[PDB]
Amino acid sequence: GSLAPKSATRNPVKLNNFCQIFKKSYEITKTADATKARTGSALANDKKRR
Amino acid sequence: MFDYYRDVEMAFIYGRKSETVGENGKPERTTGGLLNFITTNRTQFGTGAG
Repeated sequence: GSLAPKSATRNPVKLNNFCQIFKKSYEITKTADATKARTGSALANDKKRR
Repeated sequence: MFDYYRDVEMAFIYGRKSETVGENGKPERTTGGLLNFITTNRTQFGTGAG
């Protein structure tokens, strides 16, 4: 015929992460843009690689 | 609720049988677990002695 027991409790855990900035660029001279090449447009080829 | 269920299960597996007088002067009892009754067929597998 005893009394009710005491109570107890607990809490969760927390986790974190950050955001990151990514940058990639390409450049070409205006003279080279006008020149014709057998392989193809130099500006278009560079963007694929980048 | 999870704690209550886990306690009931573990008591029914590993409990021991006893009777004693409580603080208020009333009987206090504990139930004997499954391992308490199984005594003939026990085996400890391992490399060490015993």
